[PDB]
Amino acid sequence: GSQGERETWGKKVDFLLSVIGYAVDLGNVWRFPYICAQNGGGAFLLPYTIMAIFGGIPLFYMELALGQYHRNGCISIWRKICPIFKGIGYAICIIAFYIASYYNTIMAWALYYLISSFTDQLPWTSCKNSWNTGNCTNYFSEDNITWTLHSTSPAEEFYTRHVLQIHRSKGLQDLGGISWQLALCIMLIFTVIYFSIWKGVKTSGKVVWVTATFPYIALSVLLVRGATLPGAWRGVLFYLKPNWQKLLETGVWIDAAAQIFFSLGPGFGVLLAFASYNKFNNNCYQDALVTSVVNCMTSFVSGFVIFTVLGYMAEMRNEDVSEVAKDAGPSLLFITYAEAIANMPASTFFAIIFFLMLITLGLDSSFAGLEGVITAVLDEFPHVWAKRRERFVLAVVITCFFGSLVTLTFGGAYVVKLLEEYATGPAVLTVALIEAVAVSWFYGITQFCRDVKEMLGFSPGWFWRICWVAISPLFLLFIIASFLMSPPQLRLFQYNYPYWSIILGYAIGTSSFICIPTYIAYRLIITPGTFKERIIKSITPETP
Amino acid sequence: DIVMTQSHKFMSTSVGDRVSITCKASQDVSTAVAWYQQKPGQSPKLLIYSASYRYTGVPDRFTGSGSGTDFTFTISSVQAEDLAVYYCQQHYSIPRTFGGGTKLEIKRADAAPTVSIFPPSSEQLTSGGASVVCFLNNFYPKDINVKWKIDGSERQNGVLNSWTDQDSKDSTYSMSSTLTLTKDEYERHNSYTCEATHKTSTSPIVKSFNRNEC
Amino acid sequence: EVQLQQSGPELVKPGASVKISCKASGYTFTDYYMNWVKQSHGKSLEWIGNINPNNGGTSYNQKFKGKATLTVDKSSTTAYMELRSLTSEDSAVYYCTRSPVRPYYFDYWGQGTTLTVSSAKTTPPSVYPLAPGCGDTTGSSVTLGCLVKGYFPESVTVTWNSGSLSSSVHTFPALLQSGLYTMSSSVTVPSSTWPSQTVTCSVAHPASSTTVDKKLEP
Ligand SMILES: CC(C)CCC[C@@H](C)[C@H]1CC[C@H]2[C@@H]3CC=C4C[C@@H](O)CC[C@]4(C)[C@H]3CC[C@]12C
Ligand SMILES: CN[C@H]1CC[C@@H](c2ccc(Cl)c(Cl)c2)c2ccccc21
Ligand SMILES: *[C@@H]1O[C@H](CO)[C@@H](O)[C@H](O)[C@H]1NC(C)=O
Ligand SMILES: *[C@@H]1O[C@H](CO)[C@@H](O)[C@H](O)[C@H]1NC(C)=O
Ligand SMILES: [Cl-]
Ligand code: NA
Ligand code: NA
Repeated sequence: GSQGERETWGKKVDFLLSVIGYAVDLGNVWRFPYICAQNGGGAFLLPYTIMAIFGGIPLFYMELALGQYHRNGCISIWRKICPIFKGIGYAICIIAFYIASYYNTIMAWALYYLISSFTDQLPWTSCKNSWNTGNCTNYFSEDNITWTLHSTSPAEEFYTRHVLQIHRSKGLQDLGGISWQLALCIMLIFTVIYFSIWKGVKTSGKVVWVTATFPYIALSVLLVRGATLPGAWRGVLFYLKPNWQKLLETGVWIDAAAQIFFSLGPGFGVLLAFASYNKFNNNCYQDALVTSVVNCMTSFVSGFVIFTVLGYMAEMRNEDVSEVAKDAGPSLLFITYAEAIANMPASTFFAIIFFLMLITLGLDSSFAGLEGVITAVLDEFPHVWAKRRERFVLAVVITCFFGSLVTLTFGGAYVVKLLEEYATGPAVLTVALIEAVAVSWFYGITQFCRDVKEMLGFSPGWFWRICWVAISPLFLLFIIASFLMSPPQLRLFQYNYPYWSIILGYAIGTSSFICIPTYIAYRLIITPGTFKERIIKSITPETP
Repeated sequence: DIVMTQSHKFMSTSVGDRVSITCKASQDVSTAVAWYQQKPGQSPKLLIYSASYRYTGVPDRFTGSGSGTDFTFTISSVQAEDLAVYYCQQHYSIPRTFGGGTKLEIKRADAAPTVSIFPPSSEQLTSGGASVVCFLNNFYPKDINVKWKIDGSERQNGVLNSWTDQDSKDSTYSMSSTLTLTKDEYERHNSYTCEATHKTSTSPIVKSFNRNEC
Repeated sequence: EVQLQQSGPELVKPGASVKISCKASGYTFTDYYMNWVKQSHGKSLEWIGNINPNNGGTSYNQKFKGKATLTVDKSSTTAYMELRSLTSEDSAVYYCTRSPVRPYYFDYWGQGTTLTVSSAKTTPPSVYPLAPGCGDTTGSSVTLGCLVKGYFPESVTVTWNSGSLSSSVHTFPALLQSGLYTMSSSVTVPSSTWPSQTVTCSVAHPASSTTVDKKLEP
């Protein structure tokens, strides 16, 4: 009665592009070209696929299958599998809030850059502005110029002193106050995601049509543009030059594993929610396969889109694209690439489509990012929730805005690094390992192959059973152990993070998954009788 | 890394001729080549930067050309003070490497080597040694034979020939032939004689002196 | 104007360490990268590494990683380079040169530092005058000279009358034999100033800090 069965998706292509749009984001565009260039060049293509075939694809497919089979949220699905691990469904929620605290602000920057890209003369071309210093030296000026340790470029000046305004803060210690411009930008973004989420999967399935197809068009325009630029072969050479001695280093394998894990994004509850709304007899294998393989291919061509332009930039300057692509962060897009676009014909066009591309790269992923949590909460508190969806979605968008006010400060970029590298990563990897173990070693892999055999009509191959049993948990275990054994020393804009930053990162990191052990203790302490009977009634799913 | 290869280790030219030094790089360089000049006994001095551009305080006779991997440093009017070793260096990729170096030697007309023999001084006889010295000044080219004669017999042991670098005023080499001997042997012979064979004349220049208090 | 004054020559035993200074003047010291170029005897230039004076931002070469250590002092605008585990290959002339960030050229260099890594004892030079004989024919010009025998290392300076005049002085490169160097110098002066006036050759040895002056006597 009343609700009973849940709703279903409006078309196969909508869900196929929704998952693709969530999988593809900023990092696919710029993190993969950098990590591919600095870790063996073209030879990075070899371990990147292995970590996919053995690690990424099995987690992606197993998550999309569990989601499309059980049709439950990230929280209520554990009550029907392993109640003690229900805290997982909560942990991810908290995790999402941290991601949403910064991932949108980044887009805000692009948005503030987009609304600043409608002028006939781009603001970051000249030095006669209200934010430039006396060190600002630009081009279209007297030739012979020689760069100095204190000299700066109008683009670097525009990012540093105008939009980001990071010169007004001394670090994590002093970062206040808040920039109202980026607050309004992130409000507009939280509004464009509000009207794209508030109705449920109908609008995020209609809006995804645009958010997921535009980046390929923009990447195509930038691609055929950058291929025509003189001296673009240098960036391609630096992008594909095989350096097989890097493969001897045990670091590049960990870099590839981590990169393909985030980029694929299993273990977050997004694929669970997206798979939940679908036909029971609908095929899941082909969907997961195609989407992931596209997500990789798209990264691969994005590499060219970036390195052709950076090759042209190295030609205009003096070569060694590694020198011009030293900084691995937002500065590679907001300063370097932007300065390269400004020196091209129809600069307004390629700027509008570039920043618009960035925003459209981000939107689909935060759409999903919220979609998983909303689905989880609505499925965990039914009839206490779902009274309206707009109320909860609004409470989340607003919560993310107040959670992003720390990032909208002058030293907000500092917090972005802190949140992006020390907090979300190791916790998502941790909960992904816990989930992979619970589904593989608690619920039983044989019964899982039986559920896929019921849904798809055939039992999964031995390659996948042997992947879920041993290969995938060791795949996540390797990354977690590698990170925990040596957290990277953070540095951003000639500013090294204090030594206690990692403690703050761990505090944010630890505060996310306090619920899974405290919930195991909660259910283990609430259910009467012996601990063996409590863990037996707590590990085995509900019989009816 | 980058290998800047200068094939010609030595190049000969005359005062007023057009001389060009080549520089071969490993990979493509675009226009990131600098030319430095190091005079014998001085520190390198920057002349060209970014293939063709001249640095402040550099005469107009030094030029630069090339775009890619092979680059050329050209001197229009070679002067006597242009005698130095020239180096090319890439300034794009880390690390910055240099070339082998091309010592530009100046070619001119022949010159007669002024030979001057010198008897061991009294301060050295006081210390207990005696070295007859034979100087060869202002000649060209470098190839020149030096023969020693204690008392008519060709002396060959204890002779050290030291060739200096070319001159930066008149472009004339100079060398020193040293005959180091003991005091006891010096006071048992009287007239020493050193002769030099050069290409300016067929007859070797012969110099002689007497030990009996000159 | 822009001057880079390095330290003097250094004679050090193998296995020890040596530090070379580099006092900069004539420009904004915090504006340019400070570099160190190694030049071996008869070899080419060899870039060791640079350092950012604002924070000491060093950037070494893979070939010199763990071999050279670059430091900088902003209080006196002076750079330093320390070399440990010294061998025979390190006996060379080292320069410190200024350089901008882009284009990365070496606009101004130091005078150099002659480094000799050997266990040979610092031997004082024996200065013996080389005066023309009293039986020679005094023509339009007489050729004088002084002799330096037995010293180590290659650190010697032979001047003539405080550098006046020296428009015809020929200095011959030192020759190494049995662990000791030996060189000579000459000077062609007209016959209307000798032996009337005073012509005295000065021989300085910075390694042993010994300056012996000898006057020529026919
Ligand atoms: C979210 C909560 C639970 C985390 C709290 C953990 C505490 C112990 C961590 C988090 C942030 C950390 C602080 C971050 C800022 C500073 C300022 C610095 O000048 C001294 C270290 C100090 C004072 C750190 C001490 C340890 C610290 C206070
Ligand atoms: C999950 N793969 C992408 C998707 C978008 C983005 C992301 C992931 C999860 C969430 Cl909940 C959100 Cl809002 C956004 C992200 C962040 C860090 C690393 C990878 C990724
Ligand atoms: C240029 O930058 C330096 C530090 O990078 C600063 O000290 C200096 O004041 C700046 N110049 C001007 C004119 O502001
Ligand atoms: C280029 O810049 C320098 C300033 O360091 C200047 O002195 C020089 O004259 C300029 N021009 C050339 C051709 O080097
Ligand atoms: Cl990827
Ligand atoms: Na991705
Ligand atoms: Na996206």
